Amino acid sequence: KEEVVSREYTINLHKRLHGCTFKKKAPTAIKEIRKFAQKAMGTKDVRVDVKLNKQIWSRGIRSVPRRVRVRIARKRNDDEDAKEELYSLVTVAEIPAEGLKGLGTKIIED
Amino acid sequence: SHRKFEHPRHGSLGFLPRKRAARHRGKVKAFPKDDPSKPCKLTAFLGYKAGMTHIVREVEKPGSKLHKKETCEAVTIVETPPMVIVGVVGYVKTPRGLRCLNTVWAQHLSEDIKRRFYKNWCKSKKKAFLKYSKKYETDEGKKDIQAQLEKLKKYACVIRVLAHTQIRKMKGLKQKKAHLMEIQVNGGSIAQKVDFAYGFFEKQVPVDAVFQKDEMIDIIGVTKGKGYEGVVTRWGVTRLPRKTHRGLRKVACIGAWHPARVSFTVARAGQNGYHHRTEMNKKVYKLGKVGQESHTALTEFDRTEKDITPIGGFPHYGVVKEDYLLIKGCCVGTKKRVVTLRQSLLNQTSRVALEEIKLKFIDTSSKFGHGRFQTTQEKQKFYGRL
RNA sequence: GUAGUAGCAAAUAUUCAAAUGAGAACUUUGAAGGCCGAAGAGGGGAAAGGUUCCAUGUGAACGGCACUUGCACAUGGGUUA
RNA sequence: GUCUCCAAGGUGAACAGCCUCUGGUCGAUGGAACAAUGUAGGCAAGGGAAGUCGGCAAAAUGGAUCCGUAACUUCGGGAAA
RNA sequence: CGACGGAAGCGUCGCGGUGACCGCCUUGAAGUACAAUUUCCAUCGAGCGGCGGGUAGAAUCCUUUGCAGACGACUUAAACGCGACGGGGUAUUGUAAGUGGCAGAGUGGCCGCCACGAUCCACUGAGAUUCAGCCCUUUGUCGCUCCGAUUCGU
Ligand SMILES: [K+]
Ligand SMILES: [K+]
Ligand SMILES: [K+]
Ligand SMILES: [K+]
Ligand SMILES: [K+]
Ligand SMILES: [K+]
Ligand SMILES: [K+]
Ligand SMILES: [K+]
Ligand SMILES: [K+]
Ligand SMILES: [Mg+2]
Ligand SMILES: [Mg+2]
Ligand SMILES: [Mg+2]
Ligand SMILES: [Mg+2]
Ligand SMILES: [Mg+2]
Ligand SMILES: [Mg+2]
Ligand SMILES: [Mg+2]
Ligand SMILES: [Mg+2]
Ligand SMILES: [Mg+2]
Ligand SMILES: [Mg+2]
Ligand SMILES: [Mg+2]
Ligand SMILES: [Mg+2]
Ligand SMILES: [Mg+2]
Ligand SMILES: [Mg+2]
Ligand SMILES: [Mg+2]
Ligand SMILES: [Mg+2]
Ligand SMILES: [Mg+2]
Ligand SMILES: [Mg+2]
Ligand SMILES: [Mg+2]
Ligand SMILES: [Mg+2]
Ligand SMILES: [Mg+2]
Ligand SMILES: [Mg+2]
Ligand SMILES: [Mg+2]
Ligand SMILES: [Mg+2]
Ligand SMILES: [Mg+2]
Ligand SMILES: [Mg+2]
Ligand SMILES: [Mg+2]
Ligand SMILES: [Mg+2]
Repeated sequence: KEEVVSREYTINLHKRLHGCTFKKKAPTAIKEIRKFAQKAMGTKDVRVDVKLNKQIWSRGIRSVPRRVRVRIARKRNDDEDAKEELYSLVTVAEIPAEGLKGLGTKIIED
Repeated sequence: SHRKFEHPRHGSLGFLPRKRAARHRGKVKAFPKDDPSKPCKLTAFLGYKAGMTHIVREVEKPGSKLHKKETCEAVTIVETPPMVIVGVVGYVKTPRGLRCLNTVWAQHLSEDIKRRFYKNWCKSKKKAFLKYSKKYETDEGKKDIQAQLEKLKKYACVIRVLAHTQIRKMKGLKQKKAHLMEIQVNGGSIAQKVDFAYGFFEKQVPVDAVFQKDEMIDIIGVTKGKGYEGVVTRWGVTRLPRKTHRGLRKVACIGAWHPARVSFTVARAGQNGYHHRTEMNKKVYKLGKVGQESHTALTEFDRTEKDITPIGGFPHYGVVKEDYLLIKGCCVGTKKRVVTLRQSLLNQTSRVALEEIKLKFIDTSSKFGHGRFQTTQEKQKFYGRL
């Protein structure tokens, strides 16, 4: 519909990382988030903000958060002969006072 | 030299090869012997394995330790919604066995059955049986259809109906492509069989028309798959000593020097599970008809108002809402696997076969844990409505 | 022929962003998560080696994957009683 | 395989093991799956060596405080009996 | 065309149409010089150029599913349902954090007040987790509904 769009998602990392090896759990979370953005935005080029990477690794390589609230912003790449026209940037999102209860997908305005 | 000590061989050579079955739906290898003096009746039915539970009943077995006592025995729930007849096929007896003479289909076929004829239904143009269905729309075409039926009445010796399940009615299966099979018609003359089959075109046949309560049936299906497996698990050979170099889950000697070949009777690692099996003498404890008290888990002794489905649903299956059969013991295959029910080929005369079942209690607690509540209302009342 | 087969598996572990480049899982910077845990995977020296030291650059070969990399190759510099 | 010098904090009898600071480092080719067999590490109802040439392997015991400690003895021990 | 034939019927029979043979008549054969396969049949298969009629699809790869699985393979799904959240059901553990307490062995200051205190009680069968191969599902939120590729013919 619109190439430039931003939304907030709650990714259930617990079920995606179920039964994963400890030494690859947090690294696998990065891959799962990258795959999640591709399906939700249809852009192969996905960039993970360093703050989100810090949150994923906050509790070490084993204990990844069960659920994470993230903002995915699809935007146009303006570099000479970019491999892809668009790319997705995944960053951390604020959690309301009530937490992740009753919180669905939300579209962020301009 | 002779083996030092004698024990029976491991495994059965009558179930070889232990390969993956070439089918997913259970095939009826043999139908019950036909008795012309009896009315026309179907001999088989398709169902889906929903899950297991246990029941309690008071045994009536004179001379037994359990006489007038209560016994708890496992049962399997098979959801058996009515099947739809969509065609008839006749066979002629020849010196080379039965040969298919002709196949006559119904004018209207559901989308679910038409999916069985495609590998990608959505991408196709859905042309199946479109031209065939047109000849039902013309007088000359109708005469041809009737002529084919008369041809079966004259030459056919075995008549089978084409029936498919209404798989859409069980949303838990997550499948829209129905299962089709040939069900033989026993009883009456050949003409009656054709008239019996043609009369059911596009109509539904309930499970009660095939089976009933307290009778012995055979269950056919494909066992649970387990992939590549070693000899110890696959064949049951004993493990080797702890100090065995290069492993102990093996057969030590796979053959003598002569014959200078490995025989087919030696246990070898390979495919385990997903094998076609035909199990006999499964008693029907209960037949649940939708819209009747028989569909619920009520008993003459337990008046609690509850359904057959345990609270939380049947694991990996869902909620049973259609007709179902309560069968003693265990059933082949995983949850949701289609199973074939067949009438017994033997004459049931044993006391166990003729025993009249009377259930006292049917357990409906959650099977996803150590369930202690038979109903959701009971659980809510326990926690002050929680 | 065997054969693109046997095989690459000890010493806990990598991840994100950006820069550079024809080319980056392997170079550099930053951030994070781990390890050696002072009888060290830290800081020196004696034997032994002999330029492997330092800077810049690099077609191939070599570093049993790869490399923009270097204890490799090329040019120059460097050891003061 | 190869001589030697310097040696922080916590726990503790302890340059034991385990964790940390200074300093060093993520160097061991990577990716995807989670079959058999294997290697390494575990656990297990009831029985408890029936296994096996043989208790092989594993399990059990384990620190400290108080009590108590036999035969035998070269009078010292045995004894952490 | 009609009837019959189902053991592999693919043939038989009847009627009608049509050709040949036969019947009658006419005409020819050689110098193909003394033999040189007596080429000409039906069994399908066809390959082509034309003249008519007829027909207007699938499979596989990519994706998805876990009733399957070493890899292949297999069972599912692909304009409406699916997918991502969330809610409910179900289950595991055993009562969260915060706040308050005239609960608490006691102890230190001040003139009952203040401070320290493991633990305890109330809110609280609470909180956390719950398909990753559990069940139901818009009360509610959001997205996607198909760019393609490889082949296959009596
Ligand atoms: K022998
Ligand atoms: K068994
Ligand atoms: K054994
Ligand atoms: K030296
Ligand atoms: K000097
Ligand atoms: K293994
Ligand atoms: K023994
Ligand atoms: K609390
Ligand atoms: K409580
Ligand atoms: Mg013998
Ligand atoms: Mg047979
Ligand atoms: Mg399996
Ligand atoms: Mg040995
Ligand atoms: Mg269970
Ligand atoms: Mg190899
Ligand atoms: Mg090796
Ligand atoms: Mg590897
Ligand atoms: Mg290693
Ligand atoms: Mg590395
Ligand atoms: Mg260590
Ligand atoms: Mg450490
Ligand atoms: Mg020292
Ligand atoms: Mg190399
Ligand atoms: Mg250097
Ligand atoms: Mg050099
Ligand atoms: Mg101390
Ligand atoms: Mg120490
Ligand atoms: Mg035991
Ligand atoms: Mg025990
Ligand atoms: Mg004992
Ligand atoms: Mg013995
Ligand atoms: Mg013995
Ligand atoms: Mg002995
Ligand atoms: Mg030992
Ligand atoms: Mg002694
Ligand atoms: Mg939920
Ligand atoms: Mg699923």
